[PDB]
Amino acid sequence: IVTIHQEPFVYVKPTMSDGTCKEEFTVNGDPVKKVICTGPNDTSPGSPRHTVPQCCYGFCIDLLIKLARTMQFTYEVHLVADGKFGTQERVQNSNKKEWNGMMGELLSGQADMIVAPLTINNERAQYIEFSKPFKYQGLTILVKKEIPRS
Amino acid sequence: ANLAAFLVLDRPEERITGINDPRLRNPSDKFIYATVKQSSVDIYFRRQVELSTMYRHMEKHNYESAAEAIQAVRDNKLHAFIWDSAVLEFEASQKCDLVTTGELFFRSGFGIGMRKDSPWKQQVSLSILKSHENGFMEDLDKTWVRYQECDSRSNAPATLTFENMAGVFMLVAGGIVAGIFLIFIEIAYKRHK
Amino acid sequence: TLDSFMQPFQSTLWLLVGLSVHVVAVMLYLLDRFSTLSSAMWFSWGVLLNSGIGEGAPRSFSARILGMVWAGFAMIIVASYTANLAAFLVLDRPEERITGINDPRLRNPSDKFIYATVKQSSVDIYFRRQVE
Amino acid sequence: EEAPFVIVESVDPLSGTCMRNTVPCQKRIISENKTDEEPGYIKKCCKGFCIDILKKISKSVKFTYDLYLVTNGKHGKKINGTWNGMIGEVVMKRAYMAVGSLTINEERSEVVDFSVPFIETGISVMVSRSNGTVSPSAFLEPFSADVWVMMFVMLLIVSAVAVFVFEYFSPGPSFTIGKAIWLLWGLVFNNSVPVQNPKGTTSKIMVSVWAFFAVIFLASYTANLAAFMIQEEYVDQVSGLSDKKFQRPNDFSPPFRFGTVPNGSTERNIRNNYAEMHAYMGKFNQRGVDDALLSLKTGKLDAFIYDAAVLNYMAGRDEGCKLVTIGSGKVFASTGYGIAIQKDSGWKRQVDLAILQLFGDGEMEELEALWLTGICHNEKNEVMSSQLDIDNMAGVFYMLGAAMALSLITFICEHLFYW
Amino acid sequence: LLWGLVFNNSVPVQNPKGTTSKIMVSVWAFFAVIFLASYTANLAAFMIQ
Ligand SMILES: N[C@@H](CCC(=O)O)C(=O)O
Repeated sequence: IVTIHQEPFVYVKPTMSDGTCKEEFTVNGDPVKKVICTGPNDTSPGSPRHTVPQCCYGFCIDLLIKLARTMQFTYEVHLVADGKFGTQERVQNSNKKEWNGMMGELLSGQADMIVAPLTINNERAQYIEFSKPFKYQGLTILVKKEIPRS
Repeated sequence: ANLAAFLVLDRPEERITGINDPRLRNPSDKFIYATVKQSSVDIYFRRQVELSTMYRHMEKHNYESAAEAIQAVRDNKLHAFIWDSAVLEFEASQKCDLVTTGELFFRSGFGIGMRKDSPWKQQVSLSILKSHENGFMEDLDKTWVRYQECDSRSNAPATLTFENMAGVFMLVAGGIVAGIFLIFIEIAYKRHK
Repeated sequence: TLDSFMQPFQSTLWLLVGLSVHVVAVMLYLLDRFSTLSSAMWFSWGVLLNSGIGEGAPRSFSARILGMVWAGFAMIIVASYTANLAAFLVLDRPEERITGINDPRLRNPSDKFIYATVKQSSVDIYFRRQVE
Repeated sequence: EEAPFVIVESVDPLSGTCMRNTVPCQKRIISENKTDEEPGYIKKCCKGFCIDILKKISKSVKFTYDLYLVTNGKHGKKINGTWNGMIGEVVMKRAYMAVGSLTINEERSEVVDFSVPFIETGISVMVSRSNGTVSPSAFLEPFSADVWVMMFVMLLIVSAVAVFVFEYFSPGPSFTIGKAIWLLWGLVFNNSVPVQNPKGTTSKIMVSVWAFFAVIFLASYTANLAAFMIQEEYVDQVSGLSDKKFQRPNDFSPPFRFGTVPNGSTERNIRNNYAEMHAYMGKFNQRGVDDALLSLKTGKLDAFIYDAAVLNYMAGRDEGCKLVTIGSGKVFASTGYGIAIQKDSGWKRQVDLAILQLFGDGEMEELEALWLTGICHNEKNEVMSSQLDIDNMAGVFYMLGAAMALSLITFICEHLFYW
Repeated sequence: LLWGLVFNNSVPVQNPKGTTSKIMVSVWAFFAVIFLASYTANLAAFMIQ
């Protein structure tokens, strides 16, 4: 399975010196469940081309654990190298057209499932199957508060 | 009459509201906005031919990740960032210096991707349909999406703080240092008369 | 705008503020005497009417404490009264009439809002060509 | 035939046809006498948001369609094992597609393939808007307790030190501190509490600055008092279908009554999870959306559970503004509508692709603006024409009450100290 | 006396004696407070246009 970094969904914190994630309790009083990833280095695969085990947890990870418990399968989650959601590069320069990023990794046979905030539209649903929505949403704009000091 | 007039009813009407707002229709160099490259918003943003020129502006600058974009808009660099509703809402909740403004458009939820043919693709759908009306999704949303750090912008009547109170307090306290001088000069004049 | 000057305040509020002055006057007089009466009544009336009548203030300690807050109560009353009457004397009017041709009132026409034109004319012809 | 997703109009009075942007629907009546037969052959015309969606679909997937109305059930529930209604009509091979307000749940999706949703839907309670009270002690609102105690200590300090040294240094009784506190209180309070003025140039110089501060203080104070004496905070009746008021209605002072329309998706969803809640709701079951709306308006009910989209539409396009949905747009078990297609079909992929292309085209926003906008959906207008009732002023009367109590205790205190 | 009361106040004045005079002065002070609250309702708007 391949996942991508996202502010509210998936967190990526460095593991402890021992090799296990630092168990931290939540506010409700339940132990937070975390999974260990195998993600790329700090910046990119460009200069520091090397993978490192990290810690992953969040909403998508909890849903993944729930599914793995309810239908009894196993998984080995790992991040995406390109760090892009996915786009079909069809430049006529190389006479070939192919997907990049998460969809490029999925279609190439690297992974079997994508548990991440992947949207639904025509071009992406043309090639792969999309399950029922797990959260509804939309598109909006974000600005900085003026804080009127008149 | 004048001091109350500048102490009430002084604020911008509203931020950008519509997607077809003339500012985005004719994009200038003063008003800057961008999104994340290689993503669905740009694909749907380049399919609207009626705003093709705007896409040119969108083609000017595209960030690598959403975190870099938020860090840029954080430090007074970018003016408006178009993204998903849930992520921007959670960012405005946690990071309390930014505000989401506008009406939603191009509404499409998040679905689990999978291969062209697979039995897992057949029963994960039924599994999510069963787990969504059983209180699991609402509980997960209340646990991981519902923090509510700041308060709200409920109404227009805003209370006062210790902003001008310090000024009027200094103005009051200033009087005694001149009063003692005037008293000394009064004793001096009484001595001479 | 109503044709009156007692509008910004309810009638029961007027009755309560009319009883309160007498109650505080009687209390002040009794406390200052048993620890000047008509003088205390004029004082309690003048501190509220803001008029310059009223010869002297009470000498009792608790009477002074009571008058000190009674004066502030009367001022808060006067300030609130002045604040509300200006509020209904400014900024009170409909925003605007119907503006657009596609305004939802004309989109869904009810029996309360009536409008028509002249029969056998060009406006009706162009008004029957808009299928929407 | 339901909310304006789809609506049916009768035959033209004289034209005997149906107007532009309209498709003819067939209706079969079997409620006549059963003597020989009557297959109720009636032709009406259908129109709406959902028929525009069907038109946009069929104008690109390239087929032709007949329409027909179901006369078995509203939407369909599993009674004894035989699905009857729209789902029954689809599963009985008498038709192929089902368009309208069909919801996507587990059972119907298990028996019939569903397309991608084109609108949001969920469970939401709608209640009549209740009156809200005004926050007491609001007279101290356009200030801070910090600046209150700051004014207190400032007055005390400046009065005492300044006026005392000014009266003692520079050349009616002598200037007591009682006169000092009495004079400075009146000036700040706007005035008229009779007071005796001191003598000496420095004292008058200080009194001038204090009067300037007093006129400053009371012009800022009275800038927006009318706004602070009007605003009221509303309260929600119940948080949702999770509190004791809905789950456990047995231990309740005069019982809160709520119900819904039976034979639907929400009814099954409530019956599966909440047993006692459904058992209590069985008594107050309604028989239609209009009858339930009028019964909730008249006062015979105080909570209505139905689909979120249609309730929002009815709250928006309502005569005046009387009722509102709870939570201000909350949705429980957020699902969506769709289009039912026969099991093991091939048109499903083309239908989904056409719907996704319509989404990517932006026509959905225009259709929603044309058929889904409401009048009362806009925020409440500016609140004016107040009455200044007894609440906000009794909030101040409490100060006179406390002051009279303090005077009463100080009187007996001084009387005992005299002995 | 009557000028000061209408003008908002403080021009020092000497108060009369007699119940009827004070009764009339009370109504005049009520009229004065009425007059000056209507007067100062929108002065900022009239001093700007
Ligand atoms: N939309 C519902 C019917 C209305 C309701 O139950 O609220 C259904 O298809 O079952």
